[PDB]
Formats: sequence, structure tokens, C-alpha cells
Amino acid sequence: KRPPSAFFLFCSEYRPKIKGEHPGLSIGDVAKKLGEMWNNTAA
DNA sequence: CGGGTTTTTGTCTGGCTTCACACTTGATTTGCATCACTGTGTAAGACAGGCCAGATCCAG
Repeated sequence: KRPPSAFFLFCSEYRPKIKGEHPGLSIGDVAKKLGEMWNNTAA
């Protein structure tokens, strides 16, 4: 159901970067980082 | 006016679930306001007025 898109793959691939490089915070900071990274780069 | 005898329950007690709860952003899906119109209103009766007809009256 609900076939994902390029952004969902971006999330599922680049969230573990911040989840393993800085595990001291919850994935709220990881989402915030991934979002400020996507907004600064292209698609 | 209040003594017996079961119901009706929140806990004490601490330790096992299954759901609850921060963030995105780009869609995707619902929810709701807006606009020019609609149908149901739906057959007879009362009254004045012109018109001849025939009754009402006049005079040789």
C-alpha cells in the first residue's frame, strides 16, 4: 500500500547515518538533520 | 433508629505485555463553502352594461 517515492528512500537510507554517527539523541534530531540536509540539496 | 452477612471494589504488591509518543515534507485524501437555478403554488363565480322584445301607454 502507498508506494513510496524518492524522498522516502532518501529517508530510509540517510537516517541511519545520523542514527549511528550520533546515537546520543533520539531520532527527532535525526529527522531534523535529514530535513535540513534535504532542504539544502537537490532531489 | 442501627447489628450480621454476603456483594462490589479500589488498592496493596512489584513484574510481564501492546500500544503511545518526538519529528519531517510531499503528497494524498476528505470536508466544506459557493453558484445559478428548480418545484409546489393551476376553474368558476359575481356584476355591470348594451340590446332588442314585448309589454305599457297615447291619441285619432
